[PDB]
Amino acid sequence: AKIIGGFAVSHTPTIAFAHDANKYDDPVWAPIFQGFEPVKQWLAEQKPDVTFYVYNDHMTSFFEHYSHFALGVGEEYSPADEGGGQRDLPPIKGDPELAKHIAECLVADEFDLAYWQGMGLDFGAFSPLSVLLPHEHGWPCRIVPLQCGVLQHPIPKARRFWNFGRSLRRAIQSYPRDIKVAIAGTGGLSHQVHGERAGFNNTEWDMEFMERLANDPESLLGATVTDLAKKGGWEGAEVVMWLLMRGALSPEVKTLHQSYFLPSMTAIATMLFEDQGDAAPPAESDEALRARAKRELAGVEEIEGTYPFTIDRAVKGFRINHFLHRLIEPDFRKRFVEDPEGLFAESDLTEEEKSLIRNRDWIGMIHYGVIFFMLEKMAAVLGIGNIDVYAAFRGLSVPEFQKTRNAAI
Amino acid sequence: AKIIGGFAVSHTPTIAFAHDANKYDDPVWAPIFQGFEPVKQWLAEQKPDVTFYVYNDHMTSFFEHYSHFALGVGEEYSPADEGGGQRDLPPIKGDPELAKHIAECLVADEFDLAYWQGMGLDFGAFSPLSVLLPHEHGWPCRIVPLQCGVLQHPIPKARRFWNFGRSLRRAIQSYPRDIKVAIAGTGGLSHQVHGERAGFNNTEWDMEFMERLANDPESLLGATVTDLAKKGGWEGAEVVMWLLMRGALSPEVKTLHQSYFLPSMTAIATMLFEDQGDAAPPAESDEALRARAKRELAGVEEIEGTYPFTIDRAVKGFRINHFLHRLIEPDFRKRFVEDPEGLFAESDLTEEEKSLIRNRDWIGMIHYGVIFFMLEKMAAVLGIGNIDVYAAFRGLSVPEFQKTRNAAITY
Ligand SMILES: O=C(O)c1cc(O)c(O)c(O)c1
Ligand SMILES: O=C(O)c1cc(O)c(O)c(O)c1
Ligand SMILES: [Fe+2]
Ligand SMILES: [Fe+2]
Repeated sequence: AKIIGGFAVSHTPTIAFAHDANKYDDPVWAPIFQGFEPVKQWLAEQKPDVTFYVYNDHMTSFFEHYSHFALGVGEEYSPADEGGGQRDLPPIKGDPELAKHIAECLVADEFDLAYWQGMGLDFGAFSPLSVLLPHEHGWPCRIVPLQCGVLQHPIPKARRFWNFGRSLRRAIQSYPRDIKVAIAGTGGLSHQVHGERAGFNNTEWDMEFMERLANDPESLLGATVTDLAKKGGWEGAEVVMWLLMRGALSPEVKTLHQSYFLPSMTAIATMLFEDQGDAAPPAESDEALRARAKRELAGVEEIEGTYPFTIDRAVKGFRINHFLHRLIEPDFRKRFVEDPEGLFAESDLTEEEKSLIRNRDWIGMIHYGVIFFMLEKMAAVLGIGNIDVYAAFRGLSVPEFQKTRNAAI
Repeated sequence: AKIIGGFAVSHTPTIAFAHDANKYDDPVWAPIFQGFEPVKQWLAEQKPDVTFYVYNDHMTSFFEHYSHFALGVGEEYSPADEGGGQRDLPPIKGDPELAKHIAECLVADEFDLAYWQGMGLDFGAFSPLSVLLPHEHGWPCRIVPLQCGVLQHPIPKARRFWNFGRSLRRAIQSYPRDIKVAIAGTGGLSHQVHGERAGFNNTEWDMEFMERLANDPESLLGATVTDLAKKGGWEGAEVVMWLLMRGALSPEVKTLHQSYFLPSMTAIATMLFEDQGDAAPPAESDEALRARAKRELAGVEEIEGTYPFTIDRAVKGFRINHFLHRLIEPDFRKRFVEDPEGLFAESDLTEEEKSLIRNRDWIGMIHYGVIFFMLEKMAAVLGIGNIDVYAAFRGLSVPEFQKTRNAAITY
């Protein structure tokens, strides 16, 4: 519930490559890693419990279904295979409870979201995190990733990215736990990596952008995609993600550190911001925002025999739901019927999860967090009509359930 | 550019079952199919060019990544395998041009979207569509699907679905083409298909909801998920999709038809709404809306050597982007290096597309509609540094291009 501050850093994959190759005293790379140092120190000293991490996926985990604001709600994240195998880094833990609270708040404020679990984080995340945080066996903090669809136009306007951050601030502050949260905005600065214009940079615009983001961020909010692409290059226009992070910080921040280097394609820049707290009370109190974020499902627990599929339940039921979802694949479902045990022994299912499936325990799976539409698939594959499932839910014989209907179908 | 009207219809998979199992003379189902006939007849007579189709996917094509408003921008859609194999139905054609226009207007109005291509439509689409439209060889109209994330809470508020509809109305009207567009809201009405409460229905609420939706829809906009699940069953609360559709129509509509049947788990309902056009001119003219939708990329064409990855480009490059995306799979990329010609023959790639990859024609791929991030994967798989790709883009040798860099470095 306390925002300690925020940081901005480029996420170009070269940072990771330079790290993995130990170019720490290379004449080109030495002052660059030195640029990351104050951010690295601040993080080790401040010890945030969670980093809210704003990034974009580079057509790896997001392609055929490509969303604007994709909130990671899952228990943990591994490095994505980008075509060269997964980087050797430990998984980083997520925060389902914080992510759900944020989703509730952001939807109440009429932002439209996507929710995701299980997919890998590409270089947009693990390039800068691997240089910012020590990771021998695990990571020093949890993450809540926000993957932003900045690559397929139209994308949200600059002012929308900013307004998301403003609502995000209130969301994090109203979270009823005494934790410390840092916000990260990544990508940028100037660059262009496609077409005959590949290699464009604008150091002059970069410095201006940094200054304005720090000290007058509102003056950036009228910039169009054309403006940002003209000034910073096509891919450099991803800096709207910095705006989102900056919007989540206090209107006035202190700049603890800032650096800038351009050795090759991308302006590798870093900024560190110390949150100053609120200069005045927010328009709506923490207690009031909490009540408002809960109003949609207020009193839902008074509906008996009902198990609303909320984010917490989706996380709880994720392994078993993911498993049953695979029944839409011809080979998997053939195996489910002929050799279920061989399929179980290969899975990551708990013994209890296997047991629920083997027993065809319909109501138990619902209690546990399986969504009905996965059971529907399971029933179909096993030759079991939906009527059987409903009868089990109700504790009735098939005919006695059928009696509650107007016609037996 | 002309909204002729809209229909509301249940999407329960049981409609497809009865249809496929040929049940038009069965005593239970015959009257039900007769309930669909006024909507079927109106579609056949009115001949919309496109139906804007509002539905939800039932954890089939949308699961690990689950979005609120998922707009289908692609060229065609096939039935999804839902665990029983693909229903035997032909592909239905999309409308990428109208989809792109709609996206531009909606983002300008600050709705946050998802774009998708190539994935199957589950029963949410093909159940009612198969009874409403003839399809033995092909479909009579195009579709623009909008898959709504109604299953994983928090979901957008009722008023948000309605405001989406209001903005969608203007988006379709301002589309500079002389076409007829029908709007479909699907799902509902009362039902609950999970838990000890499974089997719940509420016919009185169903009728009142429909009457209010037809004649006073703004009286519904303060309904919470709890209100809607209490009155209509947990899954019955998806009727916010009906609201979105209703939001897209004239403030006054003529309700040509209403039917209602409850044989089993789901209140099977139909409504046909004739659009009454606009009583007064819109708050913002069509001309002004077109310009505002275009103002984010206004003047981007002045930027040389640049190829904005817009929806039209994402559609054009879809097959080749999708192919090169698969390089993230260990088995596919080993095959790419070891037997590319074999991989090509099994693919759906046109010869133009295969040739581009075969020649490692980097700039030609960018011109074609391949996004750089797919070429980055291809380069890496073949052991080529990004530096060679960039030099190829600039029409320079590696050494020549390196000179433009402050430091000539390796990666
Ligand atoms: O090859 C590079 O320097 C490079 C590759 C990327 O994918 C990227 O996003 C970037 O900013 C730079
Ligand atoms: O077995 C059923 O009647 C059934 C199954 C579904 O997946 C569904 O959405 C529905 O409204 C009814
Ligand atoms: Fe990026
Ligand atoms: Fe549905």
